[PDB]
Amino acid sequence: IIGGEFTTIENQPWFAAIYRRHRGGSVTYVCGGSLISPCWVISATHCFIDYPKKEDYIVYLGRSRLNSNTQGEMKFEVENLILHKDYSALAHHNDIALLKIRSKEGRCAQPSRTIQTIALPSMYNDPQFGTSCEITGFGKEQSTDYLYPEQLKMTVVKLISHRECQQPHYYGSEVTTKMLCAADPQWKTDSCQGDSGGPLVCSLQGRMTLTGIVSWGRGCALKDKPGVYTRVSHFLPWIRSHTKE
Amino acid sequence: GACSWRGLENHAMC
Repeated sequence: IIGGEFTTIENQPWFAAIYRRHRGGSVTYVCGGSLISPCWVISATHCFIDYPKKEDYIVYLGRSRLNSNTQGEMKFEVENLILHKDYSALAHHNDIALLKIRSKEGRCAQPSRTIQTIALPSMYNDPQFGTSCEITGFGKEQSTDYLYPEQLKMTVVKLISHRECQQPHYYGSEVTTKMLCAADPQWKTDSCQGDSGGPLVCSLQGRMTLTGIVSWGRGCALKDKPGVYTRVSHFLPWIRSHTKE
Repeated sequence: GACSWRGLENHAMC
């Protein structure tokens, strides 16, 4: 997250931190995700496409820090890694993935002060352009940074119309109706590398809702180059069927 | 480069 503010998991308790174990034993951060039911985390396909083996991954819930334990956190193996069959690839189409989570003890997520689910939107129901939404992740704080922040961050961006995002000087044909663009009016805050898979959350008629999933963008916090998010309200049947797997 | 952008995390070429 470029700009914005440091936060803790109490302020985004559906946030899932996803890591990959390497040959040799080392573990690295991959992407964010969102807990949508006790056994299911939703994320982005692009995070996993090069290493689609479920055994490689570790998922944490209730975690506020990248490389240290947070009191009350839970650790999970990935029981099933489901990628969207129509994925294509910088402007990724159908960039959505599901992770079924199971602990070494064979259990799913147990809700607590630091672990909660996020509601899915109603079908084809999105907030109007100009609406403020929040994004959360452990991604870079500056485009030129080598390291990820150690502490979770969040910021606020505003929804951009498909009409505006389709302009040549924005993204042109790269952005489809199954995607949502969001940015800061001064381009001063944005998601960045390592924020992929994480939640874009808007209040849709009073309730917090998973509007989008961090997917792609050209650079970070650059003029005329918004963040692009998978439009969750356009994938409800896909989510519905695959969460029975 | 592209390997430093959203969309290319956990990629073989990066």
